[PDB]
Amino acid sequence: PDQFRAIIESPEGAGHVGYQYRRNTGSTMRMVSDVLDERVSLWDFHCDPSGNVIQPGPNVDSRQYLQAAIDYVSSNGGGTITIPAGYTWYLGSYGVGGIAGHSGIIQLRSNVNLNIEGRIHLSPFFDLKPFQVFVGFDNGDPASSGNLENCHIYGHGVVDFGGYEFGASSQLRNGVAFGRSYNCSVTGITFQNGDVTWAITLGWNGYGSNCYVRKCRFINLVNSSVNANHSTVYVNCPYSGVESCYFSMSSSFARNIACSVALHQHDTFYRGSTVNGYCRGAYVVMHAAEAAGAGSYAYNMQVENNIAVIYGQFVILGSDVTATVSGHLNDVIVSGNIVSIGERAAFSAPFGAFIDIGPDNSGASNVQDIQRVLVTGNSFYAPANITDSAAITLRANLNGCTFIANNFDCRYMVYNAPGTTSPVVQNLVWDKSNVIGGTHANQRAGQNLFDMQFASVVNSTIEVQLSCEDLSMFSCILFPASCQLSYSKITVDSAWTKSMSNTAVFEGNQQAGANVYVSYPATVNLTSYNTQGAVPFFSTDTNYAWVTSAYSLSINENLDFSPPATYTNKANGQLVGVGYNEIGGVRSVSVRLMLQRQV
Amino acid sequence: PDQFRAIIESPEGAGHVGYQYRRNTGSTMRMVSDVLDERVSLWDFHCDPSGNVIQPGPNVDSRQYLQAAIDYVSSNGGGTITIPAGYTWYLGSYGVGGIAGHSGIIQLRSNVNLNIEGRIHLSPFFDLKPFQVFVGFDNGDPASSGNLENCHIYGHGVVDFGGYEFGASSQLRNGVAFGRSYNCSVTGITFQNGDVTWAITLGWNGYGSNCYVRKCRFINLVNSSVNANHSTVYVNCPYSGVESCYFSMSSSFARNIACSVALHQHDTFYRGSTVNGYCRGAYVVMHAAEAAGAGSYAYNMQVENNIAVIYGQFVILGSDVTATVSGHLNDVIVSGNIVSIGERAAFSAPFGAFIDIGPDNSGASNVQDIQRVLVTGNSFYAPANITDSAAITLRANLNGCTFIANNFDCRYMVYNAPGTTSPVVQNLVWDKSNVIGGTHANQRAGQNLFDMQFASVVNSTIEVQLSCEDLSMFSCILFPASCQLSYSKITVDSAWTKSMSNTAVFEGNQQAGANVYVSYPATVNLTSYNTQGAVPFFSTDTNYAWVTSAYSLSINENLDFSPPATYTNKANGQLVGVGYNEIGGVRSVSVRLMLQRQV
Amino acid sequence: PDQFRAIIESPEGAGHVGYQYRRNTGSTMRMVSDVLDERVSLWDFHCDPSGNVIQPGPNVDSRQYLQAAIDYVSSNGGGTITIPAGYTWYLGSYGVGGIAGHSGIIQLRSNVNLNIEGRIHLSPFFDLKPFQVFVGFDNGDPASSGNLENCHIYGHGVVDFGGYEFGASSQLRNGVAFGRSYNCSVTGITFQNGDVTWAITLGWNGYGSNCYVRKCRFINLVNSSVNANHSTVYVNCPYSGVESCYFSMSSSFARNIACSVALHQHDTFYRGSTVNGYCRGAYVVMHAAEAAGAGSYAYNMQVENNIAVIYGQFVILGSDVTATVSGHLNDVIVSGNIVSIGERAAFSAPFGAFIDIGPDNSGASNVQDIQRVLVTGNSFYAPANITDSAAITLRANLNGCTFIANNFDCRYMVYNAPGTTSPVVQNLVWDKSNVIGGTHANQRAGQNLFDMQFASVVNSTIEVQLSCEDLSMFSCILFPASCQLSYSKITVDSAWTKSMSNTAVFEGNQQAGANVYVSYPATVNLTSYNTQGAVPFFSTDTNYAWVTSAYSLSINENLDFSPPATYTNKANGQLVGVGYNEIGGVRSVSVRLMLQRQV
Ligand SMILES: CC(=O)N[C@@H]1[C@@H](O[C@H]2O[C@H](CO)[C@H](O[C@H]3O[C@H](CO[C@@H]4O[C@@H](C)[C@H](O)[C@@H](O)[C@H]4O)[C@@H](O)[C@H](O)[C@H]3O)[C@H](O[C@@H]3O[C@H](CO)[C@@H](O)[C@H](O)[C@H]3NC(C)=O)[C@H]2O)[C@H](O)[C@@H](CO)O[C@@H]1O
Ligand SMILES: CC(=O)N[C@@H]1[C@@H](O[C@H]2O[C@H](CO)[C@H](O[C@H]3O[C@H](CO[C@@H]4O[C@@H](C)[C@H](O)[C@@H](O)[C@H]4O)[C@@H](O)[C@H](O)[C@H]3O)[C@H](O[C@@H]3O[C@H](CO)[C@@H](O)[C@H](O)[C@H]3NC(C)=O)[C@H]2O)[C@H](O)[C@@H](CO)O[C@@H]1O
Ligand SMILES: CC(=O)N[C@@H]1[C@@H](O[C@H]2O[C@H](CO)[C@H](O[C@H]3O[C@H](CO[C@@H]4O[C@@H](C)[C@H](O)[C@@H](O)[C@H]4O)[C@@H](O)[C@H](O)[C@H]3O)[C@H](O[C@@H]3O[C@H](CO)[C@@H](O)[C@H](O)[C@H]3NC(C)=O)[C@H]2O)[C@H](O)[C@@H](CO)O[C@@H]1O
Ligand code: NA
Ligand code: NA
Ligand code: NA
Ligand code: NA
Ligand code: NA
Ligand code: NA
Ligand code: NA
Ligand code: NA
Ligand code: NA
Repeated sequence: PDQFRAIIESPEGAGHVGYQYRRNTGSTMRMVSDVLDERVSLWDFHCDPSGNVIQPGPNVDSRQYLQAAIDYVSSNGGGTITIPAGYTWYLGSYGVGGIAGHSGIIQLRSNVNLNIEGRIHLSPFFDLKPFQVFVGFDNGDPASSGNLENCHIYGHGVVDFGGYEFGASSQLRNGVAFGRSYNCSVTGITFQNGDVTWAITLGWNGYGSNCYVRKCRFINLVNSSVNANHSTVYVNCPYSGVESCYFSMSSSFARNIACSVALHQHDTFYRGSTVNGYCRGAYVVMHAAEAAGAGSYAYNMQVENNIAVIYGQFVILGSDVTATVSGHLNDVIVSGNIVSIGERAAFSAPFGAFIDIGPDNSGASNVQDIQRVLVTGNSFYAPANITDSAAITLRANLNGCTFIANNFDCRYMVYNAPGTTSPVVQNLVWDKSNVIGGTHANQRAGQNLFDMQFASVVNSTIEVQLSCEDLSMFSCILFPASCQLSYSKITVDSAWTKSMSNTAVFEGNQQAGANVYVSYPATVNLTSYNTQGAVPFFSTDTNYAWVTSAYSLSINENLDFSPPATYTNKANGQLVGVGYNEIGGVRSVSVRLMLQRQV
Repeated sequence: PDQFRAIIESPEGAGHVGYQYRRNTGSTMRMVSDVLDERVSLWDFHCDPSGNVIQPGPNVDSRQYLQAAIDYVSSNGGGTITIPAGYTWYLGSYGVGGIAGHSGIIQLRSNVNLNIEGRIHLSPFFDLKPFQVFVGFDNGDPASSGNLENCHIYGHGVVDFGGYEFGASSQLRNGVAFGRSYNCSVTGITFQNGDVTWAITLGWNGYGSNCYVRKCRFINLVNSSVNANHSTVYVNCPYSGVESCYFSMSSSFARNIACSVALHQHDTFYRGSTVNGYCRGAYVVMHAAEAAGAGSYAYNMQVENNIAVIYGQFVILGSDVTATVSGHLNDVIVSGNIVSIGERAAFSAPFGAFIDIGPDNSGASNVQDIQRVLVTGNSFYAPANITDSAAITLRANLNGCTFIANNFDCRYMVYNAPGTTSPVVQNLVWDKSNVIGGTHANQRAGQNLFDMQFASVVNSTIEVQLSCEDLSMFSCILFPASCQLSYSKITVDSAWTKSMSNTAVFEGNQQAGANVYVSYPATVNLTSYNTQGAVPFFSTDTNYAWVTSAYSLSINENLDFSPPATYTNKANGQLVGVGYNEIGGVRSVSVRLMLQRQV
Repeated sequence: PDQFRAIIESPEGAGHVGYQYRRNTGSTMRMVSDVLDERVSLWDFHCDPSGNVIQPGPNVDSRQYLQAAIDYVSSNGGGTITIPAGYTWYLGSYGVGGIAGHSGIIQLRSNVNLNIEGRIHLSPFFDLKPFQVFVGFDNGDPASSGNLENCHIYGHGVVDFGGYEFGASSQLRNGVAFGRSYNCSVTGITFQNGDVTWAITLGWNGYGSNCYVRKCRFINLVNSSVNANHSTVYVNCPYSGVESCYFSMSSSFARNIACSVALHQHDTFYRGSTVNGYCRGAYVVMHAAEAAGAGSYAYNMQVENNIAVIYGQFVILGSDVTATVSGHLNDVIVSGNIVSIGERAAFSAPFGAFIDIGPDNSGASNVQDIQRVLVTGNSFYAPANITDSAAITLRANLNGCTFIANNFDCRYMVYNAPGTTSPVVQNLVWDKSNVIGGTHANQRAGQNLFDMQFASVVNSTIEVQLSCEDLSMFSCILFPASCQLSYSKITVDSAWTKSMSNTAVFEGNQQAGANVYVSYPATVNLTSYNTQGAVPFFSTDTNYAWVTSAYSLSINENLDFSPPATYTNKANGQLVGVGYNEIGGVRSVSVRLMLQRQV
């Protein structure tokens, strides 16, 4: 009797109230508390020392309560803790132990999922300070850290970084660091209102597997001139990636420092996402410094079906070395992306590009080992005023990259700044199916469409096809004398080129090379002998010693004679062909020819 | 004592039964009611005025109860209401207030999600009437409406529209109208058994952001001749889209009126979906009338990796104007789609096409501003009998569209009906890597494969490559005299063309234009002079004044002489070349030549 | 009083404790048990005959309890049963009734979902025995089976097959067989640690619709030499597919027997997945034996945007016949995939290929009807030592396949073993935009890059373009005399071919065919007449009767004369052209020419 009322009102009371599911006589005879025990929320730990629930709010630090919840569920082999809807849960202090070395707030634990339906907000304790909100490392030294496995963060909720600026450029800030992370994911969450280094990082220097970010939103996560660098997701473990996410920034500083994604280990991907307001789209890089967990090669790298408005470069490739490890990047695919450089002044942000072959972080351009890249079926656009826009900026050594069936509408097709680096280039393949747009027609005074500012080019193919005129350009393709060129194929289709003074330019006469295969239009003056009948025409200039055949691209306005349709050369570098004089006389004509060498 | 039993049996009783999670002494001391209060379902509001639960069913109108649930959860800052499995919840009356102007049933509210696990069915009250089942507007005038934010509808449940036909063509019917919608989504739901205008609409005239439809099914949603028009999803806000959905119709009327998706604002996408039984795949359109919320430009438009069997056109492009706004469409990508026209009689449904450049809703063809479109890596097929099948129907002004590396197997490649509209065409690029299939070989009597029925063509490229013979076709490409052609490149590869009478046809001799670059095969009769030795051959006809070079595509069956391998022209329009007479005599030959102009 | 305490402690007690949601006076007056009844878990059925809960574990067989749960929820129109986190639930006996014919453990039922958050593990009762863990058939004969509808398995949980090997090769093992399955799915689950035939199968011989596998992981599911054959997912119903899954194997035996996916009915897809350690990627096949439910045609088949490291073939196409049904495969797309053959010895696994046109299961190569396939925008790589690597192994009759804008870097481009099958080939299209990599340069002694070991080839296109030299290869393309060739286009671009002895080889002189269109480089010796002036040069050999024109690909080192730029032929099979002797004399030269026929 008295026993009973007291029991019922006690914390043990629910364990004395019987329950059987749907009154089914074959079901377990349970107590109410057993069924309530099948789920868990923050409210089950958000209490004072006497067990009284505490309401969250700006003046309550929820950190210790959420940790206690995580720790406890961990102790039972895992489960999912709900962070309730209709409330904002503030975090107001650093965590302790292994995550202190990472400016950690909350420590994640294996098999313990968080279903965030409400909002998590940082309190002003964190203003001008570093922080990493959720950390999966269990040791201040990641090398001595245990793993995080089977940890999923998901829901319709929000992580809000409080708007606080960085205090010093050297500080780091993160949303979720999974650590040495295996089968972990973030799904559905909005990260917003911050000045951070990363929102999410996956893995640690190759350690980890099967980590993903899906259907998340990242909004306004750079806000200050102090922020040194930002990559919204960093993928540092294999068999991991980003899909169907939304990234947006409005800060000016984001246009110069912020990237959406870094893919830094093999078998990783970035797909189906939309980006606006960022400097960069994705890094695809093998850092030798990060090669411990999964080898020294980044391969099976996929960037596909994204939409981007960026201010700098869409995809940036790299590889580098340490004293004892060499990083390699190969087997990459970039496909189906629709990208534009946003409205901006020329040179007002980092040099606009669809692909950038960038130097290492110390600026070295002679360490890279990048090859077997396929860039196909993408579109790129930059507004006509943006002088600093290229399909590819090729600024460090390149061991191969293949372009097929893209549509590039920008200032340059291939570019590298003269004076600067002199890359060694092998296996650069630009197929004829790359369509060159006309937005920048008439803007190219002084400029070469393909500006080949390299140390050397080998085993390469550039097949130039225009789709409209641009008589402002100096040349379609130019090689400076300092660039060696061998075992290559270089062609300029004649369409829309009849009025161009220069089409292809070889400043060191490199097209004469034994295994250079070239064709391009040129104007040539010829003079014939006076013989009636079949009669030779010869070029007045003697700079065609390399030419294997030429043919006419001009009509013949004459009745009494015709120049040759086709020409060979002579040892003195003249062209020669056999035309026809109906009546005799020395002829003199100026004709547009297709010059060919070994093609 | 008496107090206590009564309390326990009262509605407050659960608030007197103590609970502490898993008997953990560090957990909150709560009451059973607190834990039950962490979730909510329709059953918590589906009661009579005395609080007694009401069972749902065909004779119960669940609308007021579901609204009360929504309203209440809204009052606490949101949450997710479950619509329970194992029941069908019928709706049987219109809602009241702001949604009445939209024939609204239920009003959605911000942060209030619906987890539909059971079924929602419309009662016959709605037969022959308009309706919009869930509405996110809060005002009858959308312009005066507040926003809907953070509203997600998801689950394994079903919205069933009762099979009822439309009462009048002018009526509108919708499943979910999110309104001025920000971070809202539908995931997992089946919409079925109706005659509706749309299943889901996202945004309002550019207002909204981050709205998505994912893994939903839309089955049999047009059923009558009354239905004026149908678009299963309409995307009217930016940074939004449709992915991994399934659309199917079985009605004949669907084959003539129904589209799966309309993408009508920037940064929107349609991906990874399967469509069957529809007239159309997707509209990609900027209506000037819809430009208020997000500007007058639709850009970053993506249709990718879909599978479709349709009866009309797969992708339809458009832009139009109002008295004060002009709509523009640019930066579109259409890629990876596999599409076919379903089995049907020729002309039995709207003209079959992979891409359609359509006029505005009033039929105007001189208002459009469509450019920077990339169509790449798609397949298209129509059965051999379907005369009305084209890769592109180009029926209104076009400012650019690029085709690369597609496989088109239908009746026409480029088409527009003669007599009808006369589009102004710029920057139409058909790369040589488009593979033209052979299904319609032998069906093309009287027909031009590329039928260029335009006012004019400029800055365009058509590179024709056959992969099999079709000697039934009148020509590979024809330009009527009314079509101007300038600054263009038009080529017909010779393969499978040796027996064609006409390859390329320029009915106004437009290929003579100063900046027209063309090549195609032709048969030419020549006659030589009688001279032994090097000897000229000249064409008998004088219609080659435009030709810059030609070369032989025929073997020489003669021993005693050979015609020229290559030819130029003469001012009188003859071709001329130098052959060789081993023995003298006037020769007369008929030879297949590749005619070239400026290429 | 005494009544009351006893009631409260009874299993009916929760039904006597009142509850009203959030104390809202407008909410339903319910009892605690009603709210608890909104959810259900295994714990509600995992009890002994007296209703006492039983803890799971290795010595407890949970099968009967889970079945009872399923059966009961089925009886109420469905719902979702949770399999709780933090526990491993072992299965230790076969089920009974309709699923016994399928070695069934658990029987799935319509509208009854499983949310697996914990782990399901097979007990050693199943060692060396067949089993199918979840079965949706309700009859031992699938033909007499009812349907399974609206059944979803999802969660962060795990199905673990216990590591047990197969007992005999003839046994079958499966994870989830949905049966005649309509709107069923598996999402999020890890399947691991087994030796099984399939992890998941969808549909039955065409019966079923809208079945999907998404975000699942399949890890180490083949482990023994006994395992006859493995396909991780088998898709045997239309409008179904696999997306965003992860497949990995470590067994040697997997490298020879295991495929990730079989797509075997129309409108099916495989996308966005990562594969490692498998022999094969996907089968795309129409078995006549499986044509009952959805017709005899597999069409709208999509393999897109996958990443794979395999040891055999990536995509395998097929179709076959029975006494009364003929299977057809058409309208396929393979796009955006990045694939490599993993490190292995030559010939150590089945012949490496990106695409394989395979014979039927009995080895027949003359039954297939495969056409309208598009292979575009993929990358493929095999290490240089793997002799048995091809872009396409074409081993059975082919009615069409189109390749555009791929990047293939392996030993062969087109291959079939000589001696073996002699396929009939139609409509094989290899566009010039396929980039041929250089990894295998110098490895090709004795080998033809395109080895055309067929009965016949018709309506085909091979446009060979090299991007680097490989002087080790015997030829770029070879046709044996036994292969007929007609109505085809075969071209070898000259770049990187100047030093090749053979470019294209027609061992039966098939290039002479009336409708064969060919061009390739050759070296030709010529001798002139002694005449000063315009002078003929003629070839010394007489094997050019088929040549329509040739032109020089060599420079002219002479001052006193030049050979012809262009050549025709003569009836005796000599080439002839008109050059120029500045001074007279018989000349003799050896020149590299582009030989052309009808192009
Ligand atoms: C913002 C960004 O990612 N930018 C990349 C650039 O990345 C390099 O520079 C960034 C600058 O923020 C990182 O370097 C900073 O952080 C590392 C790591 O922090 C330490 O280790 C982590 C595990 C721990 O939690 C922290 O408390 C720190 O102790 C510092 O070592 C370094 O001094 C500092 O400048 C980035 O480092 C990588 O970060 C990822 C994600 O957290 C880790 O998984 C890696 O271990 C770590 N790498 C290294 C080498 O330490 C630098 O790699 C790229 O180099 C460039 C090419 O893609 O693109 C962007 O600019
Ligand atoms: C079915 C379809 O979408 N077809 C498109 C076509 O769309 C135009 O025609 C359809 C015909 O159904 C729509 O026009 C009808 O509906 C509008 C909107 O209804 C009113 O406003 C909404 C907000 C409110 O809830 C309703 O109660 C109404 O008050 C009517 O104004 C119009 O008279 C009527 O014919 C479609 O209108 C658009 O609908 C979307 C989705 O609901 C709204 O977000 C837009 O505001 C509204 N646009 C306009 C201009 O009002 C018409 O745009 C396309 O034009 C064509 C090209 O893609 O393809 C299909 O045929
Ligand atoms: C592993 C794999 O799928 N390999 C494919 C290959 O498939 C053929 O061979 C496999 C070998 O395992 C299957 O054949 C075996 O299984 C069938 C089906 O089992 C019976 O029916 C099912 C419904 C029931 O549950 C079981 O108890 C059995 O009664 C046996 O009939 C056959 O004797 C046995 O060798 C595969 O059969 C298909 O399996 C799918 C998935 O379960 C079913 O939906 C189909 O009905 C069944 N097909 C047939 C014809 O019975 C065989 O098709 C492919 O042929 C090949 C080309 O893609 O690739 C792989 O090698
Ligand atoms: Na640190
Ligand atoms: Na490549
Ligand atoms: Na140099
Ligand atoms: Na209205
Ligand atoms: Na374009
Ligand atoms: Na005109
Ligand atoms: Na069986
Ligand atoms: Na094809
Ligand atoms: Na033969």
